[PDB]
Amino acid sequence: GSMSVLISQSVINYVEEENIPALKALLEKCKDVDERNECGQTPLMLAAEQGNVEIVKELLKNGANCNLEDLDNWTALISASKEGHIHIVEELLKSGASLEHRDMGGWTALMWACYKGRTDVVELLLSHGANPMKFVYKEEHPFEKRRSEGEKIRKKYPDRVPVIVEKAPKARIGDLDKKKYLVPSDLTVGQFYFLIRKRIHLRAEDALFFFVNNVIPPTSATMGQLYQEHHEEDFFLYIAYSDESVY
Repeated sequence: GSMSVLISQSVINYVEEENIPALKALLEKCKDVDERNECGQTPLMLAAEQGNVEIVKELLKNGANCNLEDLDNWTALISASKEGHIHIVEELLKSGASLEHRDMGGWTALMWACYKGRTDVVELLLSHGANPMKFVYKEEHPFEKRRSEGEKIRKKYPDRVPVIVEKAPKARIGDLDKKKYLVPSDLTVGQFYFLIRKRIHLRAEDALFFFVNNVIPPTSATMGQLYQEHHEEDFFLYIAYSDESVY
């Protein structure tokens, strides 16, 4: 690692200088194109803000993982979307960049594009399906690891849907011993409320709220319907639970 930051920086220098031949020559000698600078940023993330699509294409061609995040949970897609680099955004989406990843502030790439008035980027992101608290499971496992697990679960147990359930930040309620659930698609949201309440060992007077994508799901919906509406791109459905203290 004594050299890792230096090699990362030399890559970033050729990105910033937009020196494609020197960049390609160095990348043919790097054992990891995603080696991070001293702030945990990958060359792809810096190229995404720079705005040269050919640099981005070369990095992706050499194996750059567009779903990596820095210490602010920022991604290449959020950088390109904030700066309005429409062709970079398109290349990242083609490589499988997650649309709904949020930065440390809770903002997605679409929210950044709207904030900055990036008209074409907004249309592109919506065209690819962008939807118009941080889960420990999401924060502590890289996106593509989670996506492989979710795809495995969808293949092996097609009658059921995978759900991650976690307690909302600083809620006056007991904790769950297990966070991973696999439930029949025709189980209703109400039945799932009851299952989670039983696992937390609550009294009938103790309130329990569910939140998915910051909204309360109707109890008459099935978990399969909720999943089809709300599942993330790692193929997990994420539900936060709390008592009234979160209000």
